[PDB]
Order: sequence, then C-alpha cells, then structure tokens
Amino acid sequence: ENLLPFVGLNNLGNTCYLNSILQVLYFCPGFKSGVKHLFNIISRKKEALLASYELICSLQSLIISVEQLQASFLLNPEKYTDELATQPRRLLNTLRELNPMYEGYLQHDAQEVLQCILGNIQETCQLLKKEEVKNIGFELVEKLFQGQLVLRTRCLECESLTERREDFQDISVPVQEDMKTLRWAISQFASVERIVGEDKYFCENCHHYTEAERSLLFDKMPEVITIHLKCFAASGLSKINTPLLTPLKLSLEEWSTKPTNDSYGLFAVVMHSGITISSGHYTASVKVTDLVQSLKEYEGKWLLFDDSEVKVTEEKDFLNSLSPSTSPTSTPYLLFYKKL
Amino acid sequence: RKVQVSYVIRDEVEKYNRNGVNALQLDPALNRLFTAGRDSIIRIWSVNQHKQDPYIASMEHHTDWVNDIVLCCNGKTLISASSDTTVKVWNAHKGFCMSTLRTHKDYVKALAYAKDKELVASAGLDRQIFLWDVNTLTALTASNNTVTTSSLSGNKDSIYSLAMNQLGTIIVSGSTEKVLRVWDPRTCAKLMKLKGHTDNVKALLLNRDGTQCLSGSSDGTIRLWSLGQQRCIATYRVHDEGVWALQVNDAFTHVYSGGRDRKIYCTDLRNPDIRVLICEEKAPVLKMELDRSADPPPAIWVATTKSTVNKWTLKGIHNDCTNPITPLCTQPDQVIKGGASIIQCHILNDKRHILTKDTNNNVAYWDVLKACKVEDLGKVDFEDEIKKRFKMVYVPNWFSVDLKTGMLTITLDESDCFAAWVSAKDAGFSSGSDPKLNLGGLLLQALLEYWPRTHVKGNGYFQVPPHTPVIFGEAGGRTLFRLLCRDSGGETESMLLNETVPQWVIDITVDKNMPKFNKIPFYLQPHAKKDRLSASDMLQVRKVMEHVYEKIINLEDIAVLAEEKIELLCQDQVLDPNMDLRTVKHFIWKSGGDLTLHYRQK
Amino acid sequence: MQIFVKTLTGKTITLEVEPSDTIENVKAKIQDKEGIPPDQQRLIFAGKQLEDGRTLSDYNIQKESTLHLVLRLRG
Ligand SMILES: *NC[C@H](*)CS(C)(=O)=O
Ligand SMILES: [Zn+2]
Repeated sequence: ENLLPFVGLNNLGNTCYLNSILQVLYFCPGFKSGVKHLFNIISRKKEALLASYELICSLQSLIISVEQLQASFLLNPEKYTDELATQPRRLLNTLRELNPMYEGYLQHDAQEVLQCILGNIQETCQLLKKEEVKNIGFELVEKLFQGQLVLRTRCLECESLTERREDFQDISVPVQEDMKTLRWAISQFASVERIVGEDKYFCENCHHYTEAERSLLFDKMPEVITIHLKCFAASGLSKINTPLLTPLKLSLEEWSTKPTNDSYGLFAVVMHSGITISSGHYTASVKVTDLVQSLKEYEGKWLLFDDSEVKVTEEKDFLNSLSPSTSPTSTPYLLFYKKL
Repeated sequence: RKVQVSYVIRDEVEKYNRNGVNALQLDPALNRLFTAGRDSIIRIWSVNQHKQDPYIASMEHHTDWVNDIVLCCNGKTLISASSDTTVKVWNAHKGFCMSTLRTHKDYVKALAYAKDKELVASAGLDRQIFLWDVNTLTALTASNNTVTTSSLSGNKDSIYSLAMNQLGTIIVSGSTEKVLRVWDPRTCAKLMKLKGHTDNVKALLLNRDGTQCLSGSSDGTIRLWSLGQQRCIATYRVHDEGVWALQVNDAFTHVYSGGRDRKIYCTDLRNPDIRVLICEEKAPVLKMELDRSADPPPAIWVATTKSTVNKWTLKGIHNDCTNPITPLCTQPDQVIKGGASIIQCHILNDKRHILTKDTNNNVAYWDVLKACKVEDLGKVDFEDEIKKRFKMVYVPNWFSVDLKTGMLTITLDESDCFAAWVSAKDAGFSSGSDPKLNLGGLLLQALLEYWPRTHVKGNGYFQVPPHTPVIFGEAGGRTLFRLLCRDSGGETESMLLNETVPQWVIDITVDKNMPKFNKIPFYLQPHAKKDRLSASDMLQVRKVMEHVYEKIINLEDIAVLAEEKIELLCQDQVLDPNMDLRTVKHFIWKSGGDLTLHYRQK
Repeated sequence: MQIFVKTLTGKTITLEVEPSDTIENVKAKIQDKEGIPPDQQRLIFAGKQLEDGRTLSDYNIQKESTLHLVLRLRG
C-alpha cells in the first residue's frame, strides 16, 4: 500500500494522449538535458531584453515539477499519502494556443501530439539558431528523433534508378496484410515493392507509364527510433486489435545503405485500449535505466503509466502481456527504440 | 470506366520511326523487314541494298507502344501486341488490320509462335497467357464471326517474355516472378518451374524439339536449361548489365546477346571462353533479328531505344584472348533512318498553343485547336522561347498532353474538357460580334464533323486535318475505338461510334446543348456600400468599372466617362481594363480566400 | 507531377497532382483511390503533417515524393 518515487500526471479532463507522450519523452536519453539547455538560452535571452518559446518554458516547468516532486517524495514520504502526480495545465494551454485542435476536453491522437511538440521544438530551435548567428544544443530533434531516408525507384523497362533523399521522424508501419513480426512489418515498409496495374510509374526516360520497383533504405539513424504502428484498417474504419511480435533488440542493418553494427533496445511503448479508432484510453510503459539506492532498485524493470498511478512491472511480465499469445486489451501504438 | 477522347497531331505519312523500335521480323521470301515501334506504327521495309528508299508501307491501328510482332502463315499474316491492351491481326502483304483481340486487361508484352501448329500465344502485365490458332483468326467482325480463347494459368506476377518451339509442344514464360514457367500448349498442362534467375527475364528461346531453353535476365546472366532434366546446364556471364535481347542460330550452338550495356556478343554455348564482340551500339539493345539466309548467319538487325534500325555484318566470325575488346565491325552495313521524338512539351498561357522540343533539339510551335504545326523555330533555347512567348492571360486547362509515342497526343476528359470559355477575338476567330467560345466543344465538333449524327457541319470556325486519328479510350490505356476524322461517315465507323462515343461528347456534339458557364465570386469594397458580387470568369475589368461608376457614385456617350473616372485595384495594383477576372485571380491575387477589388476616383 | 502515397497496408499508390494543388484536393484523390474520408486522413511528408489550406509547392513536394497516410487513433 505504498506509492513509488516515480511520478505521473493527472487526467485533467481527457488528457491521456499527452500524458503518455510526456512520460515517454521524459525518459528519452537526452531530451531533458537538451530542453534544459534551450531553456537556459531562452532565459538568458529574456534577461537580455514569445509564443514559440512558451512550449519550451512549459516543458521546463513540467520537468522541474516532476523531478522536484519525486525528490520531495524521497526525503518526505509521509508528506504525500494518496497519489503522487502533477498536472500539465500550462503545457496544454500552450499547445492549445499553438494548435487550436486541442481546444476543449476531447479525445486526440498521441502520435499527432508528439509530432506537434517535436516540430514546435525544432522550429523554435531553428529560429533561435538564426537569431544567434545574426548576433551543439541547436540540434535536439534533428539528432535524437530525425533520420534520413533513401527511396530508390527502378523502372522495369529501362532499369534506370532514381534516388530521392527524404527525412523521417517516425517509421510508419503496417500491422496486418491486405503471427507477424516487427521484421516483417519493417520489410513491408522498406523492402522492394513492385508498382503495377493502376499504380504505374511514369518514367521520364521512357516517357511512359511502366512497372517499377521501390526500395526504402536508411541512411542516417536517429538516437531514438519511433515506430508508428498502423493499428487501423479501412473495412467504415476499424482498429486492428491484434499486436505483432515486438523484439527487445532491433537491428536495421537489412534496410540500411551502409553496413552498421548498431542494435536498438526498446524502452517505451504507448498503448491504446479500446475497440474503436475514435475513442479509447492511452497508457505508456517505459524501461528505467538512469536518471539513493532505492532509485536504482528499479533498474531493468518496466514502469506502467496510467493517468496518475504508477506500477512497476517485470520485463518478462510486460513482454508476455504485450505478446499476442493472449488478448492484451491494450494494443501497442508507438514503439521507441534507443541506440545501444 | 471513364472514357476519354484523344487525337494525335501528326503528318499524313510518317515514313520514319518517331521513337525506339521494340520488335523486328524478317520475311526471307520477299526480302522485307517489319519494325514495331514505340510510336505505335508498324512499318515495312525492303532489305535489297540497291533499293534507295526501303520504305514500303505503314501499318497504323495501335494507340500505344507496339511491344511484339510475329509473322505467320508464310508471311501472309502478322500479329501485333501493344500497350493499348490489344492484339491485332494484319494482312502483311497489304498492310491493313483484320481483327482486334481485346482479351487482355493490361499491356501485352509478349507474342510466341509455333510454326508447325500455326499457334500464337500472347502474354502481358495482366498475368494471362492466351493461346490463339491463327487459322481461326480469319475473322472479320464480331457480328460476322466470333472466336473462343484458351488460357494458361499459373503466373503470380507480370509476364515479360514468351517462347514456344516450332513443334508447338512447349511454351515457356519469363516474368518478374524470377522463375521460368513451362506449359504444354496442347493440353494447357503445367510442366515445370525453372529456378535460378535473380531478376526479370526479358528474353527466352527454345530449340526445335523444345528440349533446351536460353534465358536472358536483367541480372546479366544467360542460362541454358535442360527441360528434360528440369535443370540449368550452363550459365554465361558476358554482359555487365541486363540482357534484353537473345538470338540463336539454327543448330543452337551460338547465342547472340545484347542488352542495356550497348554491346552485342556471339558466345559459343559448348565452349563459352571463346566469344566475339560483334559491335558497340549507341542506345540499349531491345531486339535482334538474324538474317537466316545462310548456315552461318550473314547479318543481324538491331533495334534500340533510338529510331534507327541498323544491320551488322557477321562475316568474319570464326580469337585467342579470353575477353577481346576490339569489335568485329565498327560501322553498320545497312541503316534504316529514323525521326525525332517530341521529348519535352509546354502548354502556353492561352491554352491553345504548345512548344515542343525533340531529340534533335528542334523547337516547334503547335496549334492544338487546329491540330497543326504553326512553325519550326530551329535549335533555339527552349526556356528562352517559353519566356519570349509569355502572355498575361489565364485560360483553364482543358486538355492533357502525352508524349509516349514521340508525337503529340491530346486527351480530352469530361472533368476539364469544357473548362475553357474564351472570346472569338481572343481566340483568333471573328464573326460584327465577339461571341464566347468553348474550346473543347469546338474541338469535339471538329474531330467528328464527318459523323452524320452531328449534322443539321462542324463548328464553323476551324477544321482539323482529315487524317487526324481520333481515339476513344479509357483512363488506363484500354483503347475502345480508333478512327481517322474522315472515316466517321462509313457504316462500320458510324455503328462503332454509336456504341463507343460517351454521352458527355454526345450532349455537346450531337444534342448541340451548351456547357455551363463558370463563375467566380468577388468582393468589391471602397479604397481610401460593400456588397458581394459574382460574375463570369471572363468579364473584363471594364464592366466592373462600369458597374462601380454608374451605380455607386452616379450623382456625350455614357460609357466614355466610365473608363476615365474610376480605377480598380487588386492588392495595390491598378488593373488593366481589358483584363479578365480569371487573370486577376490567377496572377494579381496571390493571397488566400475570395478575390477582392478596390476602387478609387481618378 | 506524380507522387506516391503509402496506404495503411503498406501498399503504395500513385497520385497525379500539380504543384498548385491544395492538400484537400490530394485527400479527395486519396479518397477516390482508397475510400478514406478526407476528414479522417492524415498525410505525412518528411516527418510533417500537411495541413489543409496549403499547397504542395509550400512543402517542396516534387515528382515521386512519398506521402504517408495515417489515421487518428483518438484517446
Ligand atoms: N482518450 C483520451 C484519454 C482518456 S482518459 C479517460 O484517460 O482521460
Ligand atoms: Zn523507364
């Protein structure tokens, strides 16, 4: 009947998408330090003397509240009795300003909120770097969530290749065909696909519509791979509530332009509980490794983040529950892998 | 699904290839060569050296790339496979189409022939192989007679090559499935599945008895298969890139290969260390056809992605180097000249004229409405020519341009065909009046004015050349009907039109009911009484000025004072009075939302 | 130009668009080929959602650029 040092958030309405993303992103390898550096820059700039900086200030306030509340729990356990949680009022108001979609208390997507937060951080950071050069921390989203993609297309008439270099924040992945593994799904995203029939490549070499083969390869690799599982199909729209096998270690050497020995270890899963695309409940599970030997007692164990309660789960139990051997009732939606 | 009307701007006679050649057939008896081009014309050539002009005839009924042709019945009949999904039977002695086979759902890539059984197979991207008996393809029309089809099933991916032996007992298909599939065309029985290729197979050959097969793949390997033992006996690696064309002598001991690396070799099958580099080509090799008038073949005909078909002498084939570099022949012996393909196109602002650049870097000026060429501008800069002919006008898109055949094909679709309402003065015509003209309507009444169902002839302003191909097709390449503009009066063409022409064409052309005027709404408010207005896309700013002056501030001709009293602004730009609202909203309106105009007194 | 959209199952479809085409037109074409209502669609190019009211030129979407189609898993 005792709480845990690690601190969650509050429902505050219908805020479970945002809480899940925030508890995932608070445990990223270098998100906290980067946001603290950016806030140091913004604080210095303000002392030298905006809407864009409001997100960074809100994130810094949230993070400082989380960590100071956890510390206060560690040295004054009896000061808190029922729940150990905070509330992102400021951050929700900030996102609500920076995106009117979040006006009110209605249910939203978690990947979209993660994308909004990351893009807003990136645009503030580019703006700040431009302001500085007018007068290593300026590449946080770019270094830690952004990777480069190579898209080869090969005409099957002339066999002439064309290269497109694009960018990606997330790896968007099917979960069923038109017991499957994550390797099968990444292959469906990035292995050779033939374009035939109604979909036909227009070749500027042939000046004609031809069958072609596309392949997607990975050129540059972010420190955190986020895999966005397409747990939804056009039946009129349904949710595919049957997860695929998710490895603890992942290697993207098969779909990489150059050979690499870089394993990725799973550390966070965002899960949607529901039978409908339009309603459900979001939950986040993260693996604790680093920030009081009590705090290191949890090393290697998984944390389940409901709205305000935190539960410690062993790795074997979490992996068994996530596996589609039994009905999980909460399908994985966002998979987070970090370099090793 | 959706039926489109297309036409081709071209000369009455197209003697020379306007694109690459996909296939070749030789007729030894008449000394006659057939070329199947990407320009959709099959051409007939003489191969007597003394004949100054080899051209004999042109065979014109396809609407897309002609991918393969087969001579059969002692050269009396030719069978053609095209990307218009059709297989056509021709009278090769005269040059007219007898029948069209519409059993394929996609591009038809391959044709195979069995000499002794008079049997032809057709395969394509729709994964289907159809077996035909040439003697029963003497059918004139569907009403007159009908034919039944046999099919071979098993392909899990698109077929790019076919092969039957002379005896007609083995048929082999090559696909991007990477595996060769073998049938018995007599009983349509699946026999084998040969494995070993790593890429697409675009060349297949069989000997007379159908016991061996040569396969050339896009991975660069030539494999010789034993169909009795279901195995690959030998592999030959002679090409740095894909092998696209294969040929073999009668004894089936030497193989002539060519592909994407523009080289042609002659490899001994029973001792591959000896190979001779026949020639270096200028474009990738698509097909090869031996002159089979001698026991060791005396020549070879090569078709490339260029429009020139060359013949290379093989005299001198007999050295010691494992990989010789010197080619046997540096120059071709017989050359069939080719034309230039329109490669780049630009529709001008009036949406009536086109600028094209071809392979010889010549720029031409075209009139789409009259389906003619206005002038040749020479080897002038294409983009400088585009900028030189900029005009401050907006006309909505009403046609598409396709350059798949090396010729201008103009497609009309009901989504946008009637989107262009222009004035007679602004479109070159006249009356003492300036009526408002729909370009799609005028073009449709010009393309099928020889149709008796459209008479009371034509639009009264222009005519297309009578030799203009008018094509009725589907979005996807499936051609429904093709005819020349002057053939619409015949009974057969009249019936095929009554069956094929869509109702959106019929309304404008047969029922003579005109399309809908398109209107844009626009705000009009003071500049240092506000009301929303809508009017045609075409009305001149003069009329908006007249509405503002005579009705908002109205406290010798009446219209004279209108132009010198009120001046109209859009985003702080004084508007040309003769400019229409389309142009304002397209160029001077770079903001988002509905167009807003402002007025001030002089 | 011709662009690519990777649909929900991973299959890639082809769209014929113009640089002056709004995202709403692209979603209409995707509805034509796939049946998903535009109000339920999310298009992602180079890690960015393509918000409505903006054209394809605003995002530097060139020939054979791949768009990713996802939906909103609301919670
Ligand atoms: N679907 C958003 C979350 C729901 S809740 C009940 O956790 O606020
Ligand atoms: Zn090509």
